[PDB]
Amino acid sequence: NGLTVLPPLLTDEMIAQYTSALLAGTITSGWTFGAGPALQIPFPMQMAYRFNGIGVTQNVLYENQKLIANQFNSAIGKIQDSLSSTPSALGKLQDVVN
Amino acid sequence: NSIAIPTNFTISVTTEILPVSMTKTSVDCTMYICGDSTECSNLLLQYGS
Amino acid sequence: QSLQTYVTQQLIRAAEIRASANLAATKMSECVLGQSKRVDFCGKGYHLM
Amino acid sequence: NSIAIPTNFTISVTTEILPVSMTKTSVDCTMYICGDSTECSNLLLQYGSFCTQLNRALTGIAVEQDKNTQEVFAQVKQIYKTPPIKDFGGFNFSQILPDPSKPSKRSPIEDLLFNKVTKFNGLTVLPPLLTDEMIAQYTSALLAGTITSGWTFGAGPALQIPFPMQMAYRFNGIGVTQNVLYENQKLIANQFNSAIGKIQDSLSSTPSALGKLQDVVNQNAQALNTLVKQLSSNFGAISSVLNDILSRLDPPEAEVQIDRLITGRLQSLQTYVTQQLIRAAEIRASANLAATKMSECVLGQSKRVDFCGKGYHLMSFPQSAPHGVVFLHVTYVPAQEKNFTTAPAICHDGKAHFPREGVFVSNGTHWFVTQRNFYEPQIITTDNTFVSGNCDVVIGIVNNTVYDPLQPELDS
Amino acid sequence: YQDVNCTEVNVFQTRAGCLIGAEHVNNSYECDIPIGAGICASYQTSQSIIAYTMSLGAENSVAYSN
Ligand SMILES: *[C@@H]1O[C@H](CO)[C@@H](O)[C@H](O)[C@H]1NC(C)=O
Ligand SMILES: *[C@@H]1O[C@H](CO)[C@@H](O)[C@H](O)[C@H]1NC(C)=O
Ligand SMILES: *[C@@H]1O[C@H](CO)[C@@H](O)[C@H](O)[C@H]1NC(C)=O
Ligand SMILES: *[C@@H]1O[C@H](CO)[C@@H](O)[C@H](O)[C@H]1NC(C)=O
Ligand SMILES: *[C@@H]1O[C@H](CO)[C@@H](O)[C@H](O)[C@H]1NC(C)=O
Ligand SMILES: *[C@@H]1O[C@H](CO)[C@@H](O)[C@H](O)[C@H]1NC(C)=O
Ligand SMILES: *[C@@H]1O[C@H](CO)[C@@H](O)[C@H](O)[C@H]1NC(C)=O
Repeated sequence: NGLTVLPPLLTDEMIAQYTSALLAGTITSGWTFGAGPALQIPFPMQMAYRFNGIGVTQNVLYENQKLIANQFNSAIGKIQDSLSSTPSALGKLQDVVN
Repeated sequence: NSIAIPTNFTISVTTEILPVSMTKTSVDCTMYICGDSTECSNLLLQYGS
Repeated sequence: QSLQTYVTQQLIRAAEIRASANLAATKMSECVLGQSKRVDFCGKGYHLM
Repeated sequence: NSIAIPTNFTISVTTEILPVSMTKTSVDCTMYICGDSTECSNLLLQYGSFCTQLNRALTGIAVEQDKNTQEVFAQVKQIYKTPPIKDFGGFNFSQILPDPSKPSKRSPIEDLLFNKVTKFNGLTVLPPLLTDEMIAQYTSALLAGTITSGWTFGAGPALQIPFPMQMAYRFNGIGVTQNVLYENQKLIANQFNSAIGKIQDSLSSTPSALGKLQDVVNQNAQALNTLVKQLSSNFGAISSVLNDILSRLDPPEAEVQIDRLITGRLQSLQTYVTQQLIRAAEIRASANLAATKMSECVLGQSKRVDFCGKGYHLMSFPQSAPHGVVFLHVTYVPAQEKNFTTAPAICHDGKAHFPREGVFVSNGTHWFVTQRNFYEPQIITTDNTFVSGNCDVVIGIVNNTVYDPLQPELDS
Repeated sequence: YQDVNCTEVNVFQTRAGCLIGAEHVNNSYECDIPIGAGICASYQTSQSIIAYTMSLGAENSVAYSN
């Protein structure tokens, strides 16, 4: 009845490439890629800065690297499980659509 | 004079979900009000803009 | 009357969606692009990434 | 095992504009709907009290705009004045500070902004409480305080301090030692001044830089125009003016036709006021954003990234544009960088050696410790390395020797 | 009265219109009742309504040096 629906300007592939750029930047660069040129850095040194930024010293990371890696990985896995099973995970979006 | 200090940590990863954009629609005025008609347009030209 | 109520309601909805979009932009610039210090902005606990 | 540390910086100045408020208008219901009419007013009387909450809402909007300007600009208790002899270490603010020789006391960028940016049916526009010269007095107070005092005039009494020392602290607040300022004063001064000049030229030539002020004015006007365009339409009646309807008919049906006009014009007023309400809500959102920028950005050095310009933040200056503010954020950006080989520890006697502040870099055949935002390498001694453990658990440690300043002295 | 040039109505004239019943004091104090266009009014001592020019806070100057 004259009820058009325009298409969005960006397409989900485009925003997927955006978020891949953000992920690869924060993994290889850190925060230095949002304040000028992108500068590389290992990942454990970046984690040492993150830890040092909240008071805890860095030798805790350089000596518990293995344990922290395991905690990181298992946490990501349980995120996949928890938002995969529960039906009410995406509620905040779906209400909008409704 | 008593203080309680932790001796161990744990890493969490909490998800957090936010809307950004709604659906871009548009509605014609005369076609909705009434289209494929003449008396509609003639009478509605005087309603305003 | 039907069209007018529809469009006014849409305007209010778009306003609050814009509020949420601005909040998401602030989180993505200050938290994804930088370490945050303001508590419970970026998840319960101290914030790392 | 590869780190890239910048070896040279660059200052930058960038403009961010935020609209503060809009025009304080008012519309009289009876004069718009039934101006200079008796039958029309009688007919409008029996519609209850529709056209008093219209004036209620419009007065609310007007007083709200006055509050917006008040909280955006009036955040300084006193009124400071810049010194009579301007010797700010080399920096040159002559392009932002009000010029007394001007006819109207407004600094050149403010004048540029004022030049750049461009009915009687009861439609009335009330004048703003603050006047543009009072706004100029506020922004001159803020600028003089932030030039001679720093951030300390927004946390108590205003304390003086030289300007090179103030920028020494403003570097030392983003993890760059202050000796870089005290040894590159001249370069930083030149970059500062040329940046401000470029700002002037760029916003002067390009006329669509400050469109997000002009747009506001434009759309407001459109609403008003549409409003009066509704006094020439007949809404399904015989004509569009009361006198002709009254003269050419009789009350038994003149009442009906006038009722049709009343309903049409009442609906037009309703749409106008609700539209203004939504618009005022969005403009208040931007006014609150301006207030926060003025507090955390103009009165202090903020760490919230990308709040106050792309880069690390140094300073900010406000200027006032018609119904809005324009900030000039002075930010810092690393420019020239270089590859290096990095190592998280140094097993010297079996004990590790982590660095207190700075990474452990090296070129081909020498290990150095340097800060993380400017290539400045020092030898590795026990004044910037702290020990913890024995050299087993770290994955990546690298043998070396760690100097000791006390050994040669005890070897006298 | 708003916007009338006030030839057609103590009397005082200003950008907002003309107000009747207020003596224009050359002094300046903190704002009490906002009139408009930088002028605002109060009730001050005999005790009368006055309409004066707003103030912006006490002046100051900091003995900057190098
Ligand atoms: C700390 O917590 C983790 C959780 O499993 C545990 O494995 C570890 O043994 C605890 N002790 C130390 C010294 O980290
Ligand atoms: C750093 O950059 C400026 C140009 O922006 C240059 O003139 C200066 O010489 C550079 N410093 C060094 C050591 O090259
Ligand atoms: C400061 O900058 C202006 C350029 O607008 C220049 O004309 C003036 O000579 C300079 N004054 C000083 C003391 O450097
Ligand atoms: C760093 O400088 C050069 C690389 O250009 C390298 O040969 C040298 O061994 C390193 N150390 C010193 C003191 O030059
Ligand atoms: C980096 O990766 C290479 C190949 O995987 C490995 O041989 C080397 O040990 C790593 N460097 C460090 C410091 O671990
Ligand atoms: C570091 O020192 C110890 C003893 O001197 C030696 O066993 C070890 O191989 C050395 N590591 C390297 C990379 O030279
Ligand atoms: C009308 O108002 C203006 C102020 O703009 C003033 O110059 C003038 O004296 C007033 N009276 C007449 C008769 O114009």
